[PDB]
Amino acid sequence: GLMQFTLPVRLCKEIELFHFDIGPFENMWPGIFVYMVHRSCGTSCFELEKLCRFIMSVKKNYRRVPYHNWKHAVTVAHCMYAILQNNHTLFTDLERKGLLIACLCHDLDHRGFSNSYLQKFDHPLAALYSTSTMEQHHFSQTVSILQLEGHNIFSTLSSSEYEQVLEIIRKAIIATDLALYFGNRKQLEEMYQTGSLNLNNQSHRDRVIGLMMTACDLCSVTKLWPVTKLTANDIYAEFWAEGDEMKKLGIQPIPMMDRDKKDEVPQGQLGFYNAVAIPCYTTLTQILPPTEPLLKACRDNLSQWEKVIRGEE
Ligand SMILES: Cn1c(=O)n(C)c2cc(NC(=O)CN(c3cccc4ccccc34)S(C)(=O)=O)ccc21
Ligand SMILES: [Mg+2]
Ligand SMILES: [Zn+2]
Repeated sequence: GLMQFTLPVRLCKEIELFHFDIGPFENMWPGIFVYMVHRSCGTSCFELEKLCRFIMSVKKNYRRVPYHNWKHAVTVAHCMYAILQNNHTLFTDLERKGLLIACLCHDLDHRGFSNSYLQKFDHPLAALYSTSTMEQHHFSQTVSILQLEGHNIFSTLSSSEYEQVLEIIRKAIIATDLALYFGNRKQLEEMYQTGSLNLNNQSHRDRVIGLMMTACDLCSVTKLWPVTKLTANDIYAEFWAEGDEMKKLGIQPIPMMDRDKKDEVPQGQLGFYNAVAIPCYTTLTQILPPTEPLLKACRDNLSQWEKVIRGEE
């Protein structure tokens, strides 16, 4: 009950900032996550013993892929931690509990391939789930781990509170399917501009939580340039392997995934920043003004990719 997690001074200060990097020491990431739950939620949200057993079963079920790994899970949870702490009074007790868990679990048992590669491979998961294939799998794995003995971190909630939080987690994890992001942000745009955005409309909250999840999931584009640049190598290492596996099926992959077209990467980044990331953090900053540092950092990194193209690095 009286057992706080405390971090070293540099981490204690830097963890509050959006651009915080969780660092290369794997063994500190569980402590970082717990620290965040305790300040985001309270020392009493979760029985520590159950939380710790949950965190380690979740860690065990992330695979050793270059990008979609345990480190990505904790990075995405940290961004959500920053958004929740800069928007203290906007979110329910259940939402604060559910969203940090949703983020930690959002890519459970990812294999480093897109939904598209499962569909063309004809992977069994693509028969079981026709859309948001990996994301429905991630939620399924979350429910599995919650049902291991000693792993029910929500055991003290009522029957209806438990169903509310598992429903927040399901919507939150489905929303990380970027195919769904485009329409979700367009609707949030229209709603904000016509002035119909109402945070007491559950269907509006759902949409706003969906955009937060896209924002946290993409948060590698909002780090200081050297973090963003080095993470892009991990991302492209998965993409090029997928490209390779497409060619193995007799399918020319999109250039973003073709390792023979590495030259085209910097222009592809611009595309991605302009088509996906900037629109995402723009709309998020309109709905949640204190999340502006994410937009500013995203713009700084767009400018750094422009410099890569212009030969200036
Ligand atoms: C930090 N960071 C970064 O620098 N890049 C390039 C990043 C890409 C993603 N994530 C995807 O690029 C996902 N994909 C998509 C791309 C475009 C439209 C899609 C539309 C629908 C679905 C999927 C789309 S993909 C190629 O097909 O796997 C996440 C983080 C990134
Ligand atoms: Mg995912
Ligand atoms: Zn992810």
